[PDB]
Amino acid sequence: EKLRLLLNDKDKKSFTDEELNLFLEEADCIYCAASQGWILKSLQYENTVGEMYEYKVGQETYKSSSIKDLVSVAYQNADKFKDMCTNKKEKGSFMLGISTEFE
Amino acid sequence: GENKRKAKVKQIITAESRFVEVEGDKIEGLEEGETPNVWGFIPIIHFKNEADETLKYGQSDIEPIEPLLKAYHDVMLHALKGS
Repeated sequence: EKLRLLLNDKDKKSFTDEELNLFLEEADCIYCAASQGWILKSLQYENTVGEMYEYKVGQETYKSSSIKDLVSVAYQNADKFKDMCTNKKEKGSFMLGISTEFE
Repeated sequence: GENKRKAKVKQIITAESRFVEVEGDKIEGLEEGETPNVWGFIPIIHFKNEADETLKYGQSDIEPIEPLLKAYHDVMLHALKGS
């Protein structure tokens, strides 16, 4: 199933399946839709993680990955899927015959 | 008048006599069947160009040059197309 494979490519339980169908329709190649979804999922780190990358309260101290690193990794994943889409659709060089009619 | 006339006439000429038969419309000038030869030799003469002891017929002066003509045509045509 295309939707299940896309959810594997772009993790589950964050987006509802409607936008997954939208991404599938906007590009037949699944990896292109995966790259698009990965960028759009990268946009969501400003809410899920936020800017507060480190805090200490009482004796608790937690250092989360900064938002810049997370969006960078998401962009890298999107780039990998885009390169996959290109290579799957890429074709090598060609030398072909040419001919013009003449009397 | 207007009519179209087809006729496949073939004839065998020999020293003794001439034979002609026609398959199709009647041709007024030709009498079918054998007709005697007024002289005892065949009135046809064969002009054999470049006659040879090993050939029944002659041979055209175009034959020796013909493959060169083909090569010349090919080279000129390919040159024209490339240009």
